[PDB]
Amino acid sequence: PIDVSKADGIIYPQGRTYSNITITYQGLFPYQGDHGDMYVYSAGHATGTTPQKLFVANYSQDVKQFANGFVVRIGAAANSTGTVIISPSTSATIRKIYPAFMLGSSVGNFSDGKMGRFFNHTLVLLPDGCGTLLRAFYCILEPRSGNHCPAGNSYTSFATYHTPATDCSDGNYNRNASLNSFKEYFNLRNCTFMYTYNITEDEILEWFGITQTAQGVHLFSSRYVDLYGGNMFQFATLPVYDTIKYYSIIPHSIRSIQSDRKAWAAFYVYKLQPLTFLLDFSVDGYIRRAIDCG
Amino acid sequence: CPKLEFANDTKIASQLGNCVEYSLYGVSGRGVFQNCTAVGVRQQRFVYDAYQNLVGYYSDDGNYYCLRACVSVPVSVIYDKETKTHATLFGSVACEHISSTMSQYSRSTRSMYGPLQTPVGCVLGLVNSSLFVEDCKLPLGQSLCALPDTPGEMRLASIAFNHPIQVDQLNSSYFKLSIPTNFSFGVTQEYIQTTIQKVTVDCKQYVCNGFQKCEQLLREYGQFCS
Amino acid sequence: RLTTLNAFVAQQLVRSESAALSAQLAKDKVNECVKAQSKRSGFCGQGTHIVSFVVNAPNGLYFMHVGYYPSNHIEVVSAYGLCDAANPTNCIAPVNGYFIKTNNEWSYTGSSFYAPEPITSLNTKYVAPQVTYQNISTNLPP
Amino acid sequence: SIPTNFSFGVTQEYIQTTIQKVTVDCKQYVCNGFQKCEQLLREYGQFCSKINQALHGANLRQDDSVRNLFASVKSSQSSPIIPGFGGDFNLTLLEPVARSAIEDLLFDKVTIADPGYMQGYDDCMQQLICAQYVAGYKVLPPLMDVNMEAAYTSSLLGSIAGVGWTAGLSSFAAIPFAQSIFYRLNGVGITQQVLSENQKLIANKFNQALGAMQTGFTTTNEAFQKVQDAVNNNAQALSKLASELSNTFGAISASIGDIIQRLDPPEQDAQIDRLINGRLTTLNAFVAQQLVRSESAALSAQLAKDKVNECVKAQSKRSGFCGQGTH
Amino acid sequence: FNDLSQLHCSYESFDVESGVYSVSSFEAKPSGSVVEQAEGVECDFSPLLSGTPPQVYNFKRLVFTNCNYNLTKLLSLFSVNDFTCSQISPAAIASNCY
Ligand SMILES: *[C@@H]1O[C@H](CO)[C@@H](O[C@@H]2O[C@H](CO)[C@@H](O[C@@H]3O[C@H](CO)[C@@H](O)[C@H](O[C@H]4O[C@H](CO)[C@@H](O)[C@H](O)[C@@H]4O)[C@@H]3O)[C@H](O)[C@H]2NC(C)=O)[C@H](O)[C@H]1NC(C)=O
Ligand SMILES: *[C@@H]1O[C@H](CO)[C@@H](O[C@@H]2O[C@H](CO)[C@@H](O)[C@H](O)[C@H]2NC(C)=O)[C@H](O)[C@H]1NC(C)=O
Ligand SMILES: *[C@@H]1O[C@H](CO)[C@@H](O)[C@H](O)[C@H]1NC(C)=O
Ligand SMILES: *[C@@H]1O[C@H](CO)[C@@H](O)[C@H](O)[C@H]1NC(C)=O
Ligand SMILES: *[C@@H]1O[C@H](CO)[C@@H](O)[C@H](O)[C@H]1NC(C)=O
Ligand SMILES: *[C@@H]1O[C@H](CO)[C@@H](O)[C@H](O)[C@H]1NC(C)=O
Ligand SMILES: *[C@@H]1O[C@H](CO)[C@@H](O)[C@H](O)[C@H]1NC(C)=O
Ligand SMILES: *[C@@H]1O[C@H](CO)[C@@H](O)[C@H](O)[C@H]1NC(C)=O
Ligand SMILES: *[C@@H]1O[C@H](CO)[C@@H](O)[C@H](O)[C@H]1NC(C)=O
Ligand SMILES: *[C@@H]1O[C@H](CO)[C@@H](O)[C@H](O)[C@H]1NC(C)=O
Repeated sequence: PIDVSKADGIIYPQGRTYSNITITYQGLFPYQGDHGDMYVYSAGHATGTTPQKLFVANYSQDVKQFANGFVVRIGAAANSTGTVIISPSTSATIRKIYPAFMLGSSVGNFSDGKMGRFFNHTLVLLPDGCGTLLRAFYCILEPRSGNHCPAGNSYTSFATYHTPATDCSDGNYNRNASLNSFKEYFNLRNCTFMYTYNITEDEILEWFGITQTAQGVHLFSSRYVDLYGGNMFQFATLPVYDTIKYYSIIPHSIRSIQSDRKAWAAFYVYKLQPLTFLLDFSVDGYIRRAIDCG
Repeated sequence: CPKLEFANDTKIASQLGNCVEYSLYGVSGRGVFQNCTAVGVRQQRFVYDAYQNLVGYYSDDGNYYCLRACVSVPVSVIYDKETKTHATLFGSVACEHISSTMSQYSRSTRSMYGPLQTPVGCVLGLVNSSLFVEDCKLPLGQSLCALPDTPGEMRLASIAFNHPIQVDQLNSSYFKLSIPTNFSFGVTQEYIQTTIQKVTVDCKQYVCNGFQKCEQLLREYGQFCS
Repeated sequence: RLTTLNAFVAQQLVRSESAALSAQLAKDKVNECVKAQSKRSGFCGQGTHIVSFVVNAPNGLYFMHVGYYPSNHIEVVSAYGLCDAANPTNCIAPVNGYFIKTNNEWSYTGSSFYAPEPITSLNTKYVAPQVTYQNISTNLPP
Repeated sequence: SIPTNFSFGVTQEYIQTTIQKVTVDCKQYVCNGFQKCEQLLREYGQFCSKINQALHGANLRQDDSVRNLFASVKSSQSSPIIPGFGGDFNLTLLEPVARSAIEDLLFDKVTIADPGYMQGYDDCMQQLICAQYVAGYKVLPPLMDVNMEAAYTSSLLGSIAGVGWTAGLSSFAAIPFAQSIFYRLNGVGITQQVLSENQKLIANKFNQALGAMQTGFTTTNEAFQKVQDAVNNNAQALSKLASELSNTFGAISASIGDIIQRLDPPEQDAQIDRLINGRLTTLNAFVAQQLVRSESAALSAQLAKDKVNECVKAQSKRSGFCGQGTH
Repeated sequence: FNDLSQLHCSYESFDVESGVYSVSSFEAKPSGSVVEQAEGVECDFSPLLSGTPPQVYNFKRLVFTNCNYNLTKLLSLFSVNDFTCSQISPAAIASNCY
């Protein structure tokens, strides 16, 4: 659970730093001691060296209100050995993962009738290159209508697969093969942009922030400056036209062969809403202590 | 921001030490920029206080600075009746300032030389004088007071202290005793205010003066005056 | 008009409370040092208060206090107690006065004026022998 | 029922005899030297004059009370300060080494905030009261020197050693302090004998109590808490004016220069009018608040004068007037 | 006129009471000004003049953040029949920074 006494994942003020002082701040926060919407990814089926049928959940049939944006804790399970989801007896080294998010306002049912088919013009963020690139866009998705394809027969869900024996080698990256993997299930039309972002790799805990405001969609990351702490600073302000109202996760698995499977981290999702906090900025300007009101 | 013909003497290093007007691309104001060790978030570039007053700024060169204001001195006056004797005082300041850097309206002439330093700051219109007054009427603060002559500048005397008659701390069994050898009657006139002038007031004659539409309009308030 | 009325009412209730408490003060001051002599230091007159007189005033009571105010204080030789050489137990102490080695011998004066006078029984009291007293033999006081 | 053992209680009391004198210009805080602001300030006008008259009269009454008390508490004749005073009584806190040691251990431990009485402008040129136009008002320097209140307390220290043997302010009788203490103990109902064989014992108990009140300068003293309360009351009073510049009372901003920078004259007239109405009401409340503080301080000054006359310049017989128990 | 002018105006009298009175203090003149901050490239306005202005229920926004502007190149070539500005002065809109 999130703790404000421990000062976990509180977004910084947008442009107004302080020093060594406390101040009230009305803004977008989560509550105290929230359970959240923690999920976790896993690898698909495999026998020996065989990339088999996938192994995912029913997230695509599920949807939640976008509300006031939210945050994601990334890397809370790394640095240690933990259980394997597809093989519960087996436990492997936990490697952190970075999930892909699709968001919009108009949702329908899939071709098999299951609810979740987003309509018209929607935004997808997708990390690629074994966690290096951050390709994001706000364009027109289209489901594929073939076998095991979202508009076609024998279809349950969709996922972006990860081939680690090829993708996670030194360099390489297969020209963002997870975007191809999504493109193995979908395609893209009437596209406003295809935005490219870089990041480094680590085994240190981190956060990510999403919100919507009338000027645009604010994207917050602490990887830019506060690697060793963690509190949310803007790097991106996406030029959106309207205000979104639905979010969902694109499911994602790994084409990891069974002989060399790897455990993965459980990322946490916490909604945000307007509340009021008190902030205790130290001399450094870093957030090390805050306190709730509600 | 619009297109701007950028000036060479608009860098912070270009105008160090003299308080000027910052226009940081929509963040405007005036004050004095001083060299400071780096405090707070570098990337925010703007820091305020609990009273939401901007305190410091990370300049683009890589040097951090602080600011308070274009502070100048408070100004006060002393004046004596029946001897047209006036003087000006500036609080807690070095005698830096002459008639140059002004605002509001003009000043008053004087017939001298200009300044004099005092513990409360600077004074125009006085001069040193080694006399000591216990019963000053117009004390200029701390321990200084101006005595007009019994007509030009006044006498900047210090406030005298009524140091009492010190007595000798004899330690033997004998004692040095103070004793009055003359006396007087003092007629101290005191007064205590006991009861103020008892007053009443009508509602309607006071508020309304006997006008009929007013008379219906009064009752909506009504009971307040009751 | 009613806001001015409310402010006037508030001000006059403040003035009335002040008037009541100050009237209690004036009643007290005409009680202590007027109908008697309040020995407390400077309640109604500086120094020691001696007498007072009371007159009216169109919104209060006006007081005149005649008080003692001394001057030309000099320094003299004084002590606490005298105890006999044969009888060190029997000692005397002044009552509202002082034993003064006069510049005419020990003598008595009051505590308010340089008024030397020959010491007798009436202005002193028999007291216990404390240490740091004076112990005369050539002319014992009565 | 009789007492058989005893001690000395160092009761700590404080009287806020005089609030800090504050002087503010209406024109600077309300207006900050803006021309159209000064033009609009004309109609309300005499509100400034009433505020200035009220604050000046309150300050004058405070100074008159100060003058009356200090002339009143002025011993007409006293004694200087020497080491070895008290002799046996270790009274090192009492002795002024240009101020008193106990005054230092009080004032320094008081959470104070940067006077800047000569180098305040230089303090702003160095790196609370450096705020002067930011504070918007002038702190009035105190009516005496700090050296002069030290001299007042010095005269008092000389006075109390001698006044407490004879009724009446006519003369002065500055007997060595130990005999004075002994006679004062004889007054409250203690025989001279137990004084005569236990001078060192009562001296040690006195010294221990003085050390305990000396070393007790912490939260355990309610007088320490109350003097900090008075300091914080002054702080809150000044911060009321300080933080109210941020208040727009409904205006789009607080920076009056930005107000005239962005907005046309006919509407900024109404905006500035709202600002100055809020400001003048706050100053009216401030004036009334220090008026209440001033009359409170005047009555407190009178009470302190009575206490220093009665249970300080004498050994009062009032049941616990200023000594918890007997004095 | 002088200090005595406001002193006399503060009491409604030609004959005043003597005394140390606080007077409205003055201000030292500004020493200059500094305009220092990093400025980016101009945000172009050609897409406004490019293509049909859309329907009133389909009006097309143009966001401008961290850019520059020269208003001289556009308003003289607009055949404006109505120029109003709510909550702000219509002339000095090009002046201030936002
Ligand atoms: C997970 O694995 C990572 C390695 O990927 C491992 O990271 C290490 O963490 C420690 C602990 O923070 C780091 O030590 C730091 O060293 C720097 C100087 O280089 C200090 O400034 C750091 O102090 C920070 O933290 C304090 C609170 O602990 C703050 O109060 C202070 O202001 C500083 O912000 C700290 O001492 C170490 O450098 C890294 N190593 C690497 C290679 O990154 C981490 O410990 C593992 N475990 C967990 C639970 O994450
Ligand atoms: C930040 O604020 C704290 C809190 O007041 C300051 O720490 C105090 O410093 C004083 C000065 O010696 C000490 O007496 C207090 O005990 C300290 N309190 C605490 C809680 O640390 C600190 O100095 C301030 N730092 C800066 C850079 O302003
Ligand atoms: C949203 O998507 C639906 C899907 O059919 C479409 O009918 C509708 O026109 C879209 N809305 C907009 C504003 O394009
Ligand atoms: C995509 O853009 C083209 C060209 O502007 C347009 O003709 C077409 O209708 C668009 N398609 C959708 C689904 O908006
Ligand atoms: C400010 O002071 C620091 C500390 O000495 C110094 O390193 C720095 O160069 C100074 N600033 C400038 C602009 O010289
Ligand atoms: C006045 O003169 C005396 C001696 O000449 C000197 O000690 C004192 O500092 C002077 N004071 C001022 C204000 O010049
Ligand atoms: C006391 O002083 C007054 C006036 O100063 C004088 O007339 C009177 O003679 C003096 N008396 C004594 C005893 O000195
Ligand atoms: C002389 O005075 C001392 C001091 O009080 C005393 O102790 C002693 O008893 C006195 N001598 C006589 C004979 O009274
Ligand atoms: C009186 O009490 C105190 C503390 O209770 C103790 O230190 C002291 O010795 C006692 N004195 C006697 C004479 O019993
Ligand atoms: C008196 O008290 C002071 C204060 O701490 C101390 O330094 C000194 O040693 C004490 N002297 C005696 C004789 O008790």
